[PDB]
Amino acid sequence: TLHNIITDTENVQGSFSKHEFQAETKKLLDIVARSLYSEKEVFIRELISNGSDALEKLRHRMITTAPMEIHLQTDSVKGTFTIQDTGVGMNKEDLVSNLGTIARSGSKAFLDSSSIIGQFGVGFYSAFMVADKVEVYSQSAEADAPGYKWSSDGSGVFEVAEASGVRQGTKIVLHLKDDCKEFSSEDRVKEVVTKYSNFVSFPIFLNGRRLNTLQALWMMEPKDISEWQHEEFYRYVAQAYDKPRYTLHYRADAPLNIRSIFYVPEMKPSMFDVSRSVALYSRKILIQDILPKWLRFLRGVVDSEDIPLNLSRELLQESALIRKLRDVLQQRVIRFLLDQSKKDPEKYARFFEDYGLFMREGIVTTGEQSVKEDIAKLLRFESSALPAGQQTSLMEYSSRMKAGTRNIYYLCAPNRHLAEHSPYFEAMKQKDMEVLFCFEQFDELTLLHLREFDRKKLISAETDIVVDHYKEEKFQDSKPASERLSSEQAEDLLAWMRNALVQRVTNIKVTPRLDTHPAMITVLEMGAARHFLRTILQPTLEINTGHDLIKKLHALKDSNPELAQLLLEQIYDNAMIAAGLNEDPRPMISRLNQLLTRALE
Amino acid sequence: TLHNIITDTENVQGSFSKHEFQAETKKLLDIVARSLYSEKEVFIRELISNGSDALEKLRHRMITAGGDAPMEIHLQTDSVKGTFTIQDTGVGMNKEDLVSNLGTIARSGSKAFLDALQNQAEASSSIIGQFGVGFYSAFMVADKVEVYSQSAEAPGYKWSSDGSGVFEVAEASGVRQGTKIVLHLKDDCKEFSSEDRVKEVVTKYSNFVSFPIFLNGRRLNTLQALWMMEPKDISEWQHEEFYRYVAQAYDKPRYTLHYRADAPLNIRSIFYVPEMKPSMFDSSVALYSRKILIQTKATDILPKWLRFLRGVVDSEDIPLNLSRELLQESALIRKLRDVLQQRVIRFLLDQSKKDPEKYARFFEDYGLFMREGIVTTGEQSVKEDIAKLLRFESSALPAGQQTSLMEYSSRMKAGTRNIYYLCAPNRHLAEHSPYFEAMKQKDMEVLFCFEQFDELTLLHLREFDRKKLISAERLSSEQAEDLLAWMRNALVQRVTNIKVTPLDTHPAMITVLEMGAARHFLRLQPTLEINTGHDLIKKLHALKDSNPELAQLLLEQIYDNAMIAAGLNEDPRPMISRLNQLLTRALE
Ligand SMILES: Nc1ncnc2c1ncn2[C@@H]1O[C@H](COP(=O)(O)OP(=O)(O)O)[C@@H](O)[C@H]1O
Ligand SMILES: Nc1ncnc2c1ncn2[C@@H]1O[C@H](COP(=O)(O)OP(=O)(O)O)[C@@H](O)[C@H]1O
Repeated sequence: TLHNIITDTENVQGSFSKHEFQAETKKLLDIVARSLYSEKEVFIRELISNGSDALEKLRHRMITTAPMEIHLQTDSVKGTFTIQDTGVGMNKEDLVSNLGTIARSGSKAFLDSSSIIGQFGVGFYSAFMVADKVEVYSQSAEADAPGYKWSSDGSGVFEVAEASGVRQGTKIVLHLKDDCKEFSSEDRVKEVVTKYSNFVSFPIFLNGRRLNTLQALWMMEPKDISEWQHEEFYRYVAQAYDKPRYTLHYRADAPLNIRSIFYVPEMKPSMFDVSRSVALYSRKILIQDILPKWLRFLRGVVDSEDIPLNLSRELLQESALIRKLRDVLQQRVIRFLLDQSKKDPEKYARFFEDYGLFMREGIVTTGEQSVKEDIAKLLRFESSALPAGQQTSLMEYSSRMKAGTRNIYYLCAPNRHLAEHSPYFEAMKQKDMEVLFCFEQFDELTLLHLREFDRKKLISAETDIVVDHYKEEKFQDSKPASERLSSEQAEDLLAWMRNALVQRVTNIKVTPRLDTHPAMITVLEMGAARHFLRTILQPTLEINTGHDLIKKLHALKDSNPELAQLLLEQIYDNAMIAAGLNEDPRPMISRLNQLLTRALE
Repeated sequence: TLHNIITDTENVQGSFSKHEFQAETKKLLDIVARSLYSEKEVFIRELISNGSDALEKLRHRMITAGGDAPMEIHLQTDSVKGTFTIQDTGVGMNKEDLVSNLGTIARSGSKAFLDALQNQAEASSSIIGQFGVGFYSAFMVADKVEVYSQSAEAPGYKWSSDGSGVFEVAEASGVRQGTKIVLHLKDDCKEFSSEDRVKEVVTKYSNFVSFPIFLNGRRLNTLQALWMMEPKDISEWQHEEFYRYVAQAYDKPRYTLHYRADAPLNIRSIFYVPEMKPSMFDSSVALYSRKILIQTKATDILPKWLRFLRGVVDSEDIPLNLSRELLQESALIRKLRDVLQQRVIRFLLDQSKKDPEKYARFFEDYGLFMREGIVTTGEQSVKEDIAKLLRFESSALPAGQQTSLMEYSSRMKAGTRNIYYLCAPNRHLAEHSPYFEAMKQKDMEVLFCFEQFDELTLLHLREFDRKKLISAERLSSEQAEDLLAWMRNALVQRVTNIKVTPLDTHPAMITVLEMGAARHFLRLQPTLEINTGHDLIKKLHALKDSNPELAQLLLEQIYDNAMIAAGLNEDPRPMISRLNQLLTRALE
């Protein structure tokens, strides 16, 4: 039933020769020269980092004064790019060993702490991506020491000749290939520097003008950072013009090394961009997610020494590692935002109004219940048990629940007045249960997807009203029996209503649970029905036979049957609208206007 | 104010010593084994590609040599010994080729094979190898690697290594024709001795390899690379299944474009538009090369506004990064993106002609991508290309039915200059804008733009057909004034202007002077026009002194009813309790 050819059959005959791996060096030069990096411009990053390492080796050994800097020059007329550092330089033996041997890194034999970038022994060859000729002039300290010129066309061979007039350090001239002349442009070179080499530890000069390198804030001690320094750094990393309303400066060492800053912009998010975020670093140079999708409103920077880098310094090398980093950051950001709620609830209300949509998206799109509930801790509602305007949370609702209660009741309505006076809340007031009031458009969807919180099932007031019909409906009316239609009158009214609304409602019943309102529409899965109307069901019309409008309808059906029918139709429509289950309300206006005149004689 | 230290001061004195570039072979094995790829699992992709190439070389030998011999790649896991084994029945390797091909970094037997083929030999486009390093990915995951190989000529051989500097070679019996590679997995890579883990990697990268792949005796890669076949020989059901696979979807493609071409690059591609519609509560076009996955999410081959497309792009000659997971920057790849943009745009315009019904549903669903594209590009010729897909409503024909900018440019007074538009919430608010009647005197036809972001789409557009887009932004004589003057006093906050106009069935309506101030009343300056013949307004005139409580309930309702008729209030829940009062008081 199976097809296999792999069998343990092989056996060694006789002896074995030992061999050493070799290398096809001409082809290796070519691989590094056109196949290693996806973007040609990174030769600038590679040569600058070598210059920084040379300056580090000099700074380290001179403890044990001279200037320590990196100079760039563009000559568009001669088509050349030049970088010179004032670092340790190289002697002749160093030039042929380090530049001559691919994968040889002097900067790795240097130990035996943390400023060095070099390791792979290949970065220098990236110049041959953009140059058909490379000259190096280098001068060691002290040491012997003559000056040397190293020269190569990049494919095969190089030459080393003694030289005079070589300044302490190293100068590299690239005679640019004809299709790489952009790198003889000052603006072009400047933009590559600030992209990749913007936090280098030594001054960089481009054509005699010093460049505005920055401090790597994320690596520094958090209360050595003023608010003003965060405003400026935020504007740089977010390329923004405003300022951050929150700043989270997050360092960790276990389980992962993490050095990170996150900002929430003062600006409200663009709605065009929400439907249309953080830079990743190591050793202060860039890597080409890190955050769950719902936290993409965050700006800032993340740096982690546990992210291994591929040879090219643009791929990150362990995806499960990245899910772990993502999950650590997500929990830390949730903890931060909860803390902001405690510190300053009014400012958090503003933040929740501007960014809450991201919390809702996060809850709806996660599959992990514990993650859903963690994000849900950020949500804010009002409550029937609190004064109007006062914001509360799911956890505060949980803590007020009596020892016996098993469910969290909520009511979705456009504003505080409507929830407080909803027919659905009037029905719930008969019970002894707090009711969360939720005013935002996608609140109900969110709670439906959340489903439970702290092992307590979420139940909307509308749903709960229907489930009571199938329990011991032990509810008493708000007006005494004198003030309601008699049973004979109700049943006569209901039989008339069923005939007049025959192809619209599944059933029509009297309810003891309304006071202000004449009627309500009920649907077991009310929240799902509201959402499904996102461009016919089994709705029940429940009537308050103590309401003056219902009592009048019962009279109109015999005193003016046609006026009663227009009125019945409008009561149904009003209840549908109150239920949030109404289609386009415009065609109702004619009947209402026709009803209004007829009612007003 | 300058400070530059770069000066022409060096002069060569002495002679040249000429040297050859070399390589530090041990550290290079470490790099090419561990620091190349973004995932350890790629070693399976690499060894399967090598096996495929071995099989392709054997098939090519048999055109002239005509040997036989099943052509298969077999994988075997062993979770007790912690090993992963791959065996192919291809050309194998004699002792010379083992030492040369395995023993030398960057040495590629398959590249030399390719370089010696006739131009149009079928194997020229199927051989994956190139860089000479892929095999070393085994040492990412393996403490020890053993290769048993038998060539198709004349003795079997065993190549062995721990990855550090050196390897051994010995004669071996009894090796089957071809090559068997045994990986002794590192402890922290034991997962690749799990059958289910290996299956995941095979399907991820190697699902379309041209030769049957078996795992522990059972066949895997059952999918065929539709994008390589003749567009005619593919039926609609095959596209539906391939779409569902490649997009990880459960619906159907509403549109299918199967595009093949040969310059600027060899391209074999299928693009699909889903039938279902995106929501904020939530793949991409994959890039392939020679039937191997390069990127599940192809980055730079399509403009970002075409990211709603799903499907596959395969190129035999696209310049690949050493990792085989990225493209090198390339004028050819920039030119391909421009080519694909034009091709897709043309396919969509054709669909609009073949089926305006279908295309209208499509624009409703995906027009945000067309608008985003016109906004975010910086080339005017492209903006007018994407704009050919835009649809709007127009004054010149009724609701629901749509027209293109080319259709508008068609019907214009002989020698008309500008294209005229008005971005508004809806048709009713547009037909009553103080700025619409003015242009109903000049250039009669004006485009009505109800959609979100229509405004900045046309502003960022700025010029289509080299023509400029530009916006623009009964009852007695005076017993009506008695009622009209009484009205502002009871609505001092909301409306400001309350006129009187001839409406028929409606007592009042709402009009707005600027759709900019009305479009974000919906996230106000309303005018309340009134017909004095309506029986609710002659009624309102009466009760204001009769039943003044009833007369304001009636007033709020006429206002709210008018706001609903104008689409400025679409959720009337706040009125309902009051309306119920009005109704209860009107009925006595
Ligand atoms: N500007 C420089 N000044 C001094 N030494 C340098 C310079 N650039 C390169 N080197 C030496 O040459 C070596 C080879 O560099 P490279 O091939 O780029 O690999 P890596 O940067 O990983 O060391 C470096 O390790 C360093 O020892
Ligand atoms: N399974 C195999 N059967 C026969 N030859 C192989 C096999 N695997 C590798 N080779 C040979 O060894 C060479 C080196 O393989 P590799 O280092 O992966 O580089 P590439 O595939 O880019 O050539 C290949 O070109 C091919 O000649």
